[PDB]
Amino acid sequence: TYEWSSEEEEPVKKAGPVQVLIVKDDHSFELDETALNRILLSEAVRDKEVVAVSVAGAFRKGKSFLMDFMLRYMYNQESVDWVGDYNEPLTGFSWRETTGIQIWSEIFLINKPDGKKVAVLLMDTQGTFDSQSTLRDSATVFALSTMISSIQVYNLSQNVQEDDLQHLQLFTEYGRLAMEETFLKPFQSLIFLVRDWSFPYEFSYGADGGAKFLEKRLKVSGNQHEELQNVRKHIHSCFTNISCFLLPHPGLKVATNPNFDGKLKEIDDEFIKNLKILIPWLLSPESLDIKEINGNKITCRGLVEYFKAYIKIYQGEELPHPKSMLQATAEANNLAAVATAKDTYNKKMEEICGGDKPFLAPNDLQTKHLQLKEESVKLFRGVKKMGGEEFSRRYLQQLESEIDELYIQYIKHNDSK
Ligand SMILES: Nc1nc2c(ncn2[C@@H]2O[C@H](COP(=O)(O)OP(=O)(O)O)[C@@H](O)[C@H]2O)c(=O)[nH]1
Ligand SMILES: [Mg+2]
Repeated sequence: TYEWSSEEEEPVKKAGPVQVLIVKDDHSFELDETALNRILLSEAVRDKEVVAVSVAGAFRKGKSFLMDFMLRYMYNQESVDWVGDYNEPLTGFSWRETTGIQIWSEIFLINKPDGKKVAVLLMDTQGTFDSQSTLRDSATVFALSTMISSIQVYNLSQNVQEDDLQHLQLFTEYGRLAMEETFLKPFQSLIFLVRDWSFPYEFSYGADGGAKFLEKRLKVSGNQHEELQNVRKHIHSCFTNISCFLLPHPGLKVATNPNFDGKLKEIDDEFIKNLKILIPWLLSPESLDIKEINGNKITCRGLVEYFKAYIKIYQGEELPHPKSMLQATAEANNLAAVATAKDTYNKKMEEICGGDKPFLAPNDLQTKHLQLKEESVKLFRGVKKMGGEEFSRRYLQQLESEIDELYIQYIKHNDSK
């Protein structure tokens, strides 16, 4: 979908959400690999370390409203009035579904304070999120988004309830297994966003009140027991960062109205004030947490391998075993190393004999190929990979065989000139 600009005196492609995880009507789960590759394997982002921002929680609790303002920020980080004009209707940016995961088609490229340009990915994860519902659709889409995310924004209404915390059991024992095998915490940031907070006199709006409130909800106490003692004891060994932000109610007009579409000044003022703090608190350059596993920052190319590894175990009749989750993580970590190594081979061959570049003598083509293949083998060998050397051996063999396939296609192409 293109659209006219005249700001650029030109047509421009229209960014929008893209369905990547799909819960079908028979309750089967499909990953749209094609759609995912189109977004994450493009030349501008493929090699960039990725920040995967997920917003997840129950239907109809303001996830798409909040992501509208996330888009406002990401598109106007330079301006200090990124939020828009108050006597203006909320123009410009809109997300809006069924159970699944959508991603914003445009990957944002941001400079971290130290100067590294990273890629920011935005995800919206929806389901019923009712723990008494007897079907696993919402749990699996929530587990998957969390496994993919480096910032998971858990969007809740009014409180953190025991049943909200029970969903974190999906990653409890995995996080310990992962912990014990990599000697590092498996996840980066978890954020409890409490909407419609009504008790600012007890815990103030925003991050500081949020911290104290969460600390008191997360107390272990034998009145919970029932493995919510457990989840509370283990959540910190899963996540590098855990925090909580309390947000006022937006006012009647916003609540009672699907797509309220009015002047920003009609929204409740305290809510707008805290929303303007929330978004940069989540998404500013210093705040962006790069996806990371086994001490390796993950790229847009690499992240695709985590998508593919996880869908394998989240499909089927039931949720996966915790050891299967860890197996899937180790498999993606090795395949990400394969993709990186294969990529640098591919780019360097492309420079030597792709395009209209002149014919190459076959012996010289071969000698250049062997040198580049061996460089990528050493590159792959040097990556700190999960699973141990026997586990990784089969992935080295896959890299060698995929590089060979590339070389054959270059021979074929070089034979046409
Ligand atoms: N009570 C309440 N309603 C909200 C909030 N933010 C947005 N809404 C409204 O709730 C309705 C559904 O919101 P939506 O973003 O589509 O929810 P989603 O299904 O989680 O994405 C819309 O009319 C919004 O205007 C909030 O913080 N609190
Ligand atoms: Mg939504």
